[PDB]
Amino acid sequence: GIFSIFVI
Amino acid sequence: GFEGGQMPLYRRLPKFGFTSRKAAITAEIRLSDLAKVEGGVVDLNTLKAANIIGIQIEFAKVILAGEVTTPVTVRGLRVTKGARAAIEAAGGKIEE
Amino acid sequence: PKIKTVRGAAKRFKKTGKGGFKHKHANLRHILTKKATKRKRHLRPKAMVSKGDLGLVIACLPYA
Amino acid sequence: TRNGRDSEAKRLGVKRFGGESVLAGSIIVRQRGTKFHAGANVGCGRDHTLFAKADGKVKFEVKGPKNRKFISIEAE
Amino acid sequence: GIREKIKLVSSAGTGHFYTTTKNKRTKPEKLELKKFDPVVRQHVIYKEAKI
RNA sequence: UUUAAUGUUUGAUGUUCUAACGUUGACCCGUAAUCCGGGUUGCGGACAGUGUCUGGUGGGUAGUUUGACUGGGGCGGUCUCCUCCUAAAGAGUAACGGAGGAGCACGAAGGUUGGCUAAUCCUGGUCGGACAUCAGGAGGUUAGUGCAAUGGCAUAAGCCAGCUUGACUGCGAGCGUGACGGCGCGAGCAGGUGCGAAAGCAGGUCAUAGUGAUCCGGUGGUUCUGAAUGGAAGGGCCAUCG
RNA sequence: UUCCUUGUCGGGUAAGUUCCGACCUGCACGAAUGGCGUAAUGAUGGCCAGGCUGUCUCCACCCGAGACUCAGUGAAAUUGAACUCGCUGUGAAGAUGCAGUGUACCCGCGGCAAGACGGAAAGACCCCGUGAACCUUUACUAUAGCUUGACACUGAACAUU
RNA sequence: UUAUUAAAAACACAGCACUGUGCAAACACGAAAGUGGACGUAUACGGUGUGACGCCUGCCCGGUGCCGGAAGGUUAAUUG
RNA sequence: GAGGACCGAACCGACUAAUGUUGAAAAAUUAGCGGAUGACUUGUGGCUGGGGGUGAAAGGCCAAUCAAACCGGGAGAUAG
RNA sequence: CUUUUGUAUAAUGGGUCAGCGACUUAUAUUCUGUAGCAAGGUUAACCGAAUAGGGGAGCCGAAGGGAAACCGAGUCUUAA
Ligand SMILES: CC[C@H]1OC(=O)[C@H](C)[C@@H](O[C@@H]2C[C@@](C)(OC)[C@@H](O)[C@H](C)O2)[C@H](C)[C@@H](O[C@@H]2O[C@H](C)C[C@H](N(C)C)[C@H]2O)[C@@](C)(O)C[C@@H](C)C(=O)[C@H](C)[C@@H](O)[C@@]1(C)O
Ligand SMILES: [Mg+2]
Ligand SMILES: [Mg+2]
Ligand SMILES: [Mg+2]
Ligand SMILES: [Mg+2]
Ligand SMILES: [Mg+2]
Ligand SMILES: [Mg+2]
Ligand SMILES: [Mg+2]
Ligand SMILES: [Mg+2]
Ligand SMILES: [Mg+2]
Ligand SMILES: [Mg+2]
Ligand SMILES: [Mg+2]
Ligand SMILES: [Mg+2]
Ligand SMILES: [Mg+2]
Ligand SMILES: [Mg+2]
Ligand SMILES: [Mg+2]
Ligand SMILES: [Mg+2]
Ligand SMILES: [Mg+2]
Ligand SMILES: [Mg+2]
Ligand SMILES: [Mg+2]
Ligand SMILES: [Mg+2]
Ligand SMILES: [Mg+2]
Ligand SMILES: [Mg+2]
Ligand SMILES: [Mg+2]
Ligand SMILES: [Mg+2]
Ligand SMILES: [Mg+2]
Ligand SMILES: [Mg+2]
Ligand SMILES: [Mg+2]
Ligand SMILES: [Mg+2]
Ligand SMILES: [Mg+2]
Ligand SMILES: [Mg+2]
Ligand SMILES: [Mg+2]
Ligand SMILES: [Mg+2]
Ligand SMILES: [Mg+2]
Ligand SMILES: [Mg+2]
Ligand SMILES: [Mg+2]
Ligand SMILES: [Mg+2]
Ligand SMILES: [Mg+2]
Ligand SMILES: [Mg+2]
Ligand SMILES: [Mg+2]
Ligand SMILES: [Mg+2]
Ligand SMILES: [Mg+2]
Ligand SMILES: [Mg+2]
Ligand SMILES: [Mg+2]
Ligand SMILES: [Mg+2]
Ligand SMILES: [Mg+2]
Ligand SMILES: [Mg+2]
Ligand SMILES: [Mg+2]
Ligand SMILES: [Mg+2]
Ligand SMILES: [Mg+2]
Ligand SMILES: [Mg+2]
Ligand SMILES: [Mg+2]
Ligand SMILES: [Mg+2]
Ligand SMILES: [Mg+2]
Ligand SMILES: [Mg+2]
Ligand SMILES: [Mg+2]
Ligand SMILES: [Mg+2]
Ligand SMILES: [Mg+2]
Ligand SMILES: [Mg+2]
Ligand SMILES: [Mg+2]
Ligand SMILES: [Mg+2]
Ligand SMILES: [Mg+2]
Repeated sequence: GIFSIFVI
Repeated sequence: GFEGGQMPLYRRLPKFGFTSRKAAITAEIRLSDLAKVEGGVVDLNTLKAANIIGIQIEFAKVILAGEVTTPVTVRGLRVTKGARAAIEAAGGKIEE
Repeated sequence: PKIKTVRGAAKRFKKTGKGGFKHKHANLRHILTKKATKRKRHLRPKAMVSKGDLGLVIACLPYA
Repeated sequence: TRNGRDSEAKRLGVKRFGGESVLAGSIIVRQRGTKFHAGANVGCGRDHTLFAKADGKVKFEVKGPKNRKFISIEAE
Repeated sequence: GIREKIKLVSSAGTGHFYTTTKNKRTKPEKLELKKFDPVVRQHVIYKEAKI
């Protein structure tokens, strides 16, 4: 999973 | 010796002294050892042959510890002041 | 194997007749000029190791 | 932001109270000035510490024309 | 800061010395005191030298 | 001190030379071969190049470091020591709680003997005035203390002068304060001193800040050790410096 | 590229924080890590109009493949155990399970997703570790390479100082 | 061009410029022998930057780099 | 009868939307889309190797693995 | 169950059953218990028809003080 796409 | 990162006790404190090489080749004899030789004469080689001192020992001293009952001649050893009196009180004699 | 002596502790402690250890006092190496003479005089003889630190010395000296 | 400093506590005060039996050389009071003064058999150190010079009991008293507090030692 | 260490050498034969500090600038003359020499056990004049 | 001189050691730069060495110039042979080797010639030539030592440059490459506290972390502050409050009338007692200082000075600003007494104000008085020096009176420490704050100080610890080096060496009953390392107070002894007629007082300074363990070394001294023996080097011990 | 800012004025619209033209107060453009123009090109960014339409007002009906039922074969993620309602309060601070109280006959089938802080992957953000990797530099220390001289392979003669 | 979330304004490009390089070339891969550059020879070859074309490209050499200079100051191995 | 010319099949690509997302498929189908005589495209063999390659440059690609491939050893690394 | 100041917690972990799965071993050192011997105690390698017997090389203990030379029931400090 490419978790860094989640906008923080 | 680890104390949490504080300088430990064997390293905050200074070193002192030196080791003498002459102290390792010197022994002390008690009055109880003078009756454990054979012959009645006590020099360095009779004390070595009775397994009283070691083989590398080159100097010895008779000190006032225990008691001696027999006449004993001492040859080539050092004697303390009280042990000279105690060897002579038992009929012995001390020569260097 | 044998236990190895902490060799730097064997250069700073000597065992006495009843099993305690003696050591040389600190604070007597340099800036001696600014110190008082009574203070430097009392630092000259050897002292004994306190009770709380004795076990740490015993850990360093298994063959003493 | 500007403060934050303090010194270490000096453990001053009275070490031996009235009626306590002390040995010669015992420290009775630590003080800054002479809040207490030296009486009979009581010395005064260089930082005004009052100590015993004999064995006996500590005695406190107010003496003199200025009503000052004195510390003495009465031999037992 | 400004105050420089010196030492006072015994004028007897001994090597014994005391150490002290001295302001070099306001007092340029050499310090000289009679102090106890512990080797000969007398009071001898002592004189200033370098540390 | 200079010059010039004969015999004489090099050191350098320059100019020639060939015989080391180069030749990715030509020709021949091995040889059916633009490798290579030998040979014959030209060009260079003690240069260039390589080895050991050495100075520079060297993120081209490599191994690593780049603190903590913190009303999240960062940015900002702070980090040891001294005094006062918080601190609840013994000691101790936290906060990025409220407020200020230190990292010295002084052979006199230390010891002793003798002596002495302050601020401020009014009043009279040459320049002199709101404030100098002088006389008197009020007053009672509201002054002073080498530098912060507190506690002290008249028997003065404040001010003045004569003489001086105790701002001594070896020790120290007994106490205080620290987890420790350590730090502090101390009468009294031994030796030798200063002041005073004498009793006495003196081991720095009114007290409390003015500081840094160990290692590694440096410098003097010593009745210690000295790897066959006599020395020496090095080590130790004492004093002291970074 | 402009923070203040939707700067101000004109155009286009019934109405324009975008667009186009212009001004100059350029927080903080600018000349080959180019300045300013530019026909032609672009599955390039923005804006306007005509055609056209189910994008929409506002959806209706139809045709097919599933979903549904009958027969055959037959998975999966998950899962402490379950006799597994609501509301107000309490409570490791957002309750199916606790307190009070109200409602509730037993068991399926087709649907929908409000909750089970649903499932999935030991949070990528953030902090910590005296953790890692790789990258930078006038951080520290080294070093390859490049460069300096000395001696060696390296000799003959003659000048000047 | 980011095989598998980015096709672009990013990359390349013809053109321009500066810089090095005289041939056993500079440079690169190789402890080295060699090889590519090149069976090329400055109208050529490597590196750097900009980016068809048009009008153009102003001032600064104080700092860092680079090119040149050698009087002087300082300075290693070596000698002693 | 020129062209990194034009429209457009094969051939090579991958811009948009729907779908699928325990897929028909560990990157695809459908309908539209770009190039299509060239810096094209493709079969067969060969060469370049891990701090190394190759890169019209995305830290891309090197067997569904890449800011340092995979396999075996050091090795039971070390883990406050 | 774990972790915490604190868990019904909507914090962690476990679908269930069976089997396997985590404080060992060597050598040194100190304290304790027990046994042998006692101002003494005990051997290593090795030899040995071999758990016997020999082997006392060594180790610890009965004496400390000092940096040390050295002195010694004392010794060091100091001129004392
Ligand atoms: C197709 C099939 C795949 O599913 C997806 O790709 C979907 C479409 C992702 O998209 C999403 C889409 C996008 C918008 O998220 C919706 C983005 O936020 C994330 C990163 O990827 C999901 C859902 C992500 O979820 C979210 O990941 C976040 C880190 C936290 C978030 N939640 C815990 C808070 C969580 O739900 C997270 C990484 O992919 C899922 C991890 C566990 C996977 O590996 C998933 C299951 C894959 O295996 C799956 C089979 O391949
Ligand atoms: Mg010393
Ligand atoms: Mg070299
Ligand atoms: Mg690096
Ligand atoms: Mg921190
Ligand atoms: Mg903050
Ligand atoms: Mg402290
Ligand atoms: Mg109190
Ligand atoms: Mg004074
Ligand atoms: Mg003071
Ligand atoms: Mg010798
Ligand atoms: Mg308008
Ligand atoms: Mg405009
Ligand atoms: Mg610009
Ligand atoms: Mg320009
Ligand atoms: Mg320019
Ligand atoms: Mg242009
Ligand atoms: Mg356009
Ligand atoms: Mg419109
Ligand atoms: Mg069905
Ligand atoms: Mg069925
Ligand atoms: Mg409810
Ligand atoms: Mg509720
Ligand atoms: Mg229940
Ligand atoms: Mg209920
Ligand atoms: Mg649904
Ligand atoms: Mg539940
Ligand atoms: Mg969830
Ligand atoms: Mg939900
Ligand atoms: Mg986690
Ligand atoms: Mg560096
Ligand atoms: Mg992609
Ligand atoms: Mg492609
Ligand atoms: Mg896309
Ligand atoms: Mg795409
Ligand atoms: Mg495109
Ligand atoms: Mg180039
Ligand atoms: Mg460009
Ligand atoms: Mg130059
Ligand atoms: Mg074409
Ligand atoms: Mg076409
Ligand atoms: Mg497509
Ligand atoms: Mg298609
Ligand atoms: Mg097409
Ligand atoms: Mg990048
Ligand atoms: Mg690469
Ligand atoms: Mg791949
Ligand atoms: Mg690596
Ligand atoms: Mg492991
Ligand atoms: Mg290992
Ligand atoms: Mg658990
Ligand atoms: Mg646990
Ligand atoms: Mg928790
Ligand atoms: Mg607990
Ligand atoms: Mg908690
Ligand atoms: Mg509970
Ligand atoms: Mg639970
Ligand atoms: Mg959770
Ligand atoms: Mg679970
Ligand atoms: Mg189970
Ligand atoms: Mg036996
Ligand atoms: Mg004694």
